[PDB]
Amino acid sequence: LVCNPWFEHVSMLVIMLNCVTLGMFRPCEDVECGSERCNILEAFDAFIFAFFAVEMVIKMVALGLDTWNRLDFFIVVAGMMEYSLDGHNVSLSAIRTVRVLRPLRAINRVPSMRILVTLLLDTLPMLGNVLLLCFFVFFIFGIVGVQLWAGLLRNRCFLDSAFVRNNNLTFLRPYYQTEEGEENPFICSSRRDNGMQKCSHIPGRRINWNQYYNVCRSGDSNPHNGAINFDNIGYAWIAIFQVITLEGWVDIMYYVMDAHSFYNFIYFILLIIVGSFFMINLCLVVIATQFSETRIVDSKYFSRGIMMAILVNTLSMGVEYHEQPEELTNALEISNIVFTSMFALEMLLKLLACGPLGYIRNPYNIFDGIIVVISVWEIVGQSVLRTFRLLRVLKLVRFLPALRRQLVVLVKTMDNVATFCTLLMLFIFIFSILGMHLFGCKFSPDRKNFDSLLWAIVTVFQILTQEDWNVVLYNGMASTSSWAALYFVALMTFGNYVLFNLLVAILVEGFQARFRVSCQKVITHKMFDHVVLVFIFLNCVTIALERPDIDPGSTERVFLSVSNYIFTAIFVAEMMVKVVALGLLSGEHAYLQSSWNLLDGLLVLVSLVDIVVAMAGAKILGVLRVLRLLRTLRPLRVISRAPGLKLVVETLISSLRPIGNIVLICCAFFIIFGILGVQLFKGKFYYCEGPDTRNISTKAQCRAAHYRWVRRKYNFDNLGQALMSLFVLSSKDGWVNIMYDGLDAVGVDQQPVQNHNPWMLLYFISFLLIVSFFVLNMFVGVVVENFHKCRQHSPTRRSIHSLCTSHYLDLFITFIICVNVITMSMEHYNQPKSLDEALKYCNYVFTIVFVFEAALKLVAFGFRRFFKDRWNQLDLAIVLLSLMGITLEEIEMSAALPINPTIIRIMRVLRIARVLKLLKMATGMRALLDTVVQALPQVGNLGLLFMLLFFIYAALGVELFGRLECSEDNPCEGLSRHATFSNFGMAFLTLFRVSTGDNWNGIMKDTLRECSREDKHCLSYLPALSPVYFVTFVLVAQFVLVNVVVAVLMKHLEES
Ligand SMILES: CCCCCCCCCCCCCCC(=O)OC[C@H](COP(=O)(O)OCCN)OC(=O)CCCCCCCCCCCCCC
Ligand SMILES: CC(C)CCC[C@@H](C)[C@H]1CC[C@H]2[C@@H]3CC=C4C[C@@H](OC(=O)CCC(=O)O)CC[C@]4(C)[C@H]3CC[C@]12C
Ligand SMILES: CC(C)CCC[C@@H](C)[C@H]1CC[C@H]2[C@@H]3CC=C4C[C@@H](OC(=O)CCC(=O)O)CC[C@]4(C)[C@H]3CC[C@]12C
Ligand SMILES: CC(C)CCC[C@@H](C)[C@H]1CC[C@H]2[C@@H]3CC=C4C[C@@H](OC(=O)CCC(=O)O)CC[C@]4(C)[C@H]3CC[C@]12C
Ligand SMILES: CC(C)CCC[C@@H](C)[C@H]1CC[C@H]2[C@@H]3CC=C4C[C@@H](OC(=O)CCC(=O)O)CC[C@]4(C)[C@H]3CC[C@]12C
Ligand SMILES: CC1(C)C[C@@H](CN2CCC(F)(CNC(=O)c3cc(Cl)cc(Cl)c3)CC2)CCO1
Ligand SMILES: [Ca+2]
Repeated sequence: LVCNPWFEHVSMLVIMLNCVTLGMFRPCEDVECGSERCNILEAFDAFIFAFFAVEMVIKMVALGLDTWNRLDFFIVVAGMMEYSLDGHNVSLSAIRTVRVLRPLRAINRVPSMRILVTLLLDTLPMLGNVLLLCFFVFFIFGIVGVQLWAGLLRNRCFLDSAFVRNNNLTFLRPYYQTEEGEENPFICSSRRDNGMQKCSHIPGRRINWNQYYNVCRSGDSNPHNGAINFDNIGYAWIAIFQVITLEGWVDIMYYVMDAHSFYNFIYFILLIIVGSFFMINLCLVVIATQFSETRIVDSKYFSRGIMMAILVNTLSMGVEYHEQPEELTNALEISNIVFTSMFALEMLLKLLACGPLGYIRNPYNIFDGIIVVISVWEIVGQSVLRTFRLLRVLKLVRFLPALRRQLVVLVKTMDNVATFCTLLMLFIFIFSILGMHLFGCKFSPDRKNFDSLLWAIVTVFQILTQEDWNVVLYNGMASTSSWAALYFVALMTFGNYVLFNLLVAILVEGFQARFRVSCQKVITHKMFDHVVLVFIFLNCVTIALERPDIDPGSTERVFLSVSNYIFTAIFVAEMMVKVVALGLLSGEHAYLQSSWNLLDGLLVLVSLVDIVVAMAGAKILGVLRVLRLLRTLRPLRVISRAPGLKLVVETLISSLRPIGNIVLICCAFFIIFGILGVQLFKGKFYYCEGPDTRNISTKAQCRAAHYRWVRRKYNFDNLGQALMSLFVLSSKDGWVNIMYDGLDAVGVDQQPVQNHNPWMLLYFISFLLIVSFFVLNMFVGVVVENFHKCRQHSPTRRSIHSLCTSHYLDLFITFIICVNVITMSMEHYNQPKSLDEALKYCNYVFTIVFVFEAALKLVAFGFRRFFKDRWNQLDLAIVLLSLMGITLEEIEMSAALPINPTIIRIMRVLRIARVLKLLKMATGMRALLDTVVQALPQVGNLGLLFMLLFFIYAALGVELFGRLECSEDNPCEGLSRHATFSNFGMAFLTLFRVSTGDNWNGIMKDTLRECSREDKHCLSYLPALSPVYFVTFVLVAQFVLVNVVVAVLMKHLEES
């Protein structure tokens, strides 16, 4: 019975059968239970429970009263409750949700999965230190947010009560709401605040009703059907968690910038650094560390000739585009006819030399033979085989030993990744059917729905890639309850911050296992570099003051122009003195013998050319524009003057060498999938734009209805457009909307139809999985190489003294603060007056208790001894600080009111410093933080290079996208009043959003759209420079952040 191993196979067979039974559930066709298909299924479910209820009885009898056995018991008891409770209509369907745990039974049956899970479960206990840091981040930022912005997102511009009453009119809506309704609320700034958006910024009517919306008072709903708000700690954590995932964090920021103050970007800039970057990556570091702790034919010319033939044929395949001329199509087919014949000629020649048996011996020779038959088949069969022509690129593996070796390493990586992938599909499947039960037919139908297994699996994969996962959250919260946020918190936590970081650990562990003399003296002078470095810094200020809105006749413009001449002359002399002392190139130690000196040569050379063009009253405007762009690279001279920056830059360029092959393989997949996308999707990315297009089906009907026939910004018309779209897909920002366009594509001059071809999910989901795999071997490649580099390198006082030294006092304080932590989370918007008094009294008790602690501490140790320890100093600061906060509160109560209310609010917010006491107790957390501190010298310079990169691009963006405008005639999708390149200050903030990758594809869209005919000073080739601007910044920015993570990882490993 139980001894025989085949019994387990029988149990496994039933398990797989139970999984398919769950996957056939239809959310809102089986709830009625009136169909015959449901009737057979429920019987089929009942039969399966009988087996498992039977089996558990046999096993219990055989073995009597193993964690997995306990889980199996829990499923039986829970389902028995569901089964036995039948006949009671009170929450019968709700009890039906526990059956989603049945597939977990498969973990124990598969030995490989059981081992991996067991290893995973033994790594969790050491993640508590990271969890405590998560509590500090959420709790500190969760109360500061509530204290500042509690109830400020309800604000709306209302009509005056006297106005409506006296004039006896009630046709107007009570408060301004744009015609989209509550989906895009207009949040105003209260009179006592200084938010950016005021009720006087309301656009006029388009005699005027809008001008009478001139009262900003609290409304009756928060943004997104109440989902986004800070009215209490519960709703503040939903907002903070969404910011940590870097999805829609700007939208939350803009809401409080419009209502409270522009300087709220400080709150979100710190959160994205402390929480989104360091906290969410310290999880990766801890897991990875802990896992490690647990005759003519053979001629060279012939091979080169064949290699060239394949390469040229591949290039030809990528020259197709929409509206292709007929002659070009004919030429390509003739080219295909020739190339396949050439391979056929090679196919025959090799057969003769080695014979039929000899040719079969070579494995690559077998693959080539498979290609010739299909190539000839296509001609003789004269379109599905056309898509198979892309396989010819695989022939190049024969002649690339470096890539051939690399591909072998990646292929062998699948043996270790196979077990994990099986664990990810089970994880997704359980959450897919769980979602169906909760959000079944409740999303009234949105494309991101849980109405069926196919579209429930896709919506769970989309959430885990963090693309519009908040849009689903709002629908989930509104439909069922605000507590539905727990579904997304668990799905995003166990999936991205546990399972994904386990995959990286699997890979890492697998791999791991006379005048000239004067010049010579002046340049060699110690302070020469620092003197020059000061001039460069002053030159950065001049660059950062440039902006489009500078009036040419103003004094600022002349000042900027004059300084440019001064700095140009200064740096010419500095270059001139160096060359005289060292010589241009003739000498061995000549000036141009080092790249850094060469870099300064070009920067000086372009400056001289700029002067000449400026000297020239001629048609040279185009040249002046290019020069203005290259004059933003001047800050690059800082690297050679700072030894710390020079070393790190040379280190990053070194890290690119080990992963060079993977990059080349990654760039080869972009072209392969880019060419494939063009063939499938060229010319099909057009749609009819208008208020109502349910009738439109073709281009002509769109013109007849006086609507506009437009094209998607990200399409696959040609390999140029296909590569730009694939990069956006790979970045996982806006990747869903490109998928929707592919599914809806119908044909040339045809209106797309929703979910026309669901089979295209394979093209897009496959790309996002393959690319994520490569970009995971780049991170591992950097880590492994770094590890290689690192290895090679009085009686009344005595009782008081006993108490203070005793741990009793410390643990008592930890209890009081934990109570204070609870009390501080009691506050919410519009709390009852009784609560205000109760919380005020609770503050009194804490104040005196802390005061006694300081008094006892002073007596036990003495004034000089007590002040020595830094912890005691921290106590004194808060106790002194706490007294100041309470003192002002009582004066505010008192008749005198000289205290500005901002002071009282700031004091209340700053009283959260009491939580810092607990940091003393958490020895484990402190040691984790010490790891980052030990890594600061390496991470400090990488932060300097991050800011230098920001400065160059922030100043460059202003030059490029400075004059782009947003208007109802030319609407913008990513830019707004908050995200603009108008000046250096705003371009700096916009680039921070781009680095986080929040709707950065929307910003690029706004630069690709054609300018208005009437508008002037519009750069004709801007759509060509924009993709280069955003691609290079995204890749350069992400490479630096990866190295910061590797730097901390190494310090952790070498400390344990
Ligand atoms: C340490 C934190 C780390 C994880 C944080 C991740 C995000 C957690 C979000 C989960 C909680 C979701 C509930 C949010 C909430 O407050 O709303 C519930 C309720 C409103 O929903 P009704 O459908 O009842 O609407 C009633 C309309 N009149 O809000 C309330 O009115 C009070 C709910 C309790 C307040 C929150 C206290 C507990 C803390 C949050 C719970 C999650 C803990 C996360 C570990
Ligand atoms: C460690 C902490 C998180 C646990 C203990 C804190 C709770 C006891 C606090 C946190 C937030 C408080 C809530 C914040 C807001 C509200 C809504 C308020 O008004 C409503 O019920 C209307 C809600 C709506 O309209 O959305 C009633 C009190 C209540 C439930 C508060 C009751 C006390 C709560 C649950
Ligand atoms: C990268 C390797 C593997 C293959 C080489 C790719 C090229 C064949 C691609 C890259 C850029 C592509 C071009 C990008 C843009 C255009 C413009 C497009 O429209 C026009 O010619 C504009 C006409 C006008 O403006 O009046 C026609 C296709 C073409 C030439 C594309 C043809 C195919 C090109 C040359
Ligand atoms: C180390 C480097 C980066 C130098 C330090 C940065 C400064 C040069 C930046 C940061 C803040 C910037 C300022 C932020 C805000 C404004 C207002 C803004 O004014 C307008 O565009 C006009 C407004 C109006 O007319 O109402 C743009 C210029 C200015 C002074 C910016 C000029 C450049 C400043 C001083
Ligand atoms: C291989 C992976 C890592 C991506 C690398 C970056 C690409 C996404 C970039 C590099 C060059 C870019 C192309 C450079 C120039 C053009 C021409 C541009 O068309 C025009 O010039 C029309 C505007 C005009 O009239 O000036 C359309 C975008 C495109 C194909 C760009 C698309 C995005 C490209 C392929
Ligand atoms: C390795 C890197 C370059 C990426 C960084 C990972 N980092 C945090 C988790 C994150 F990947 C979210 N996870 C997904 O998006 C995801 C995507 C796929 Cl295809 C499947 C699934 Cl299950 C999840 C976002 C970025 C970690 C250190 O640096
Ligand atoms: Ca996004």
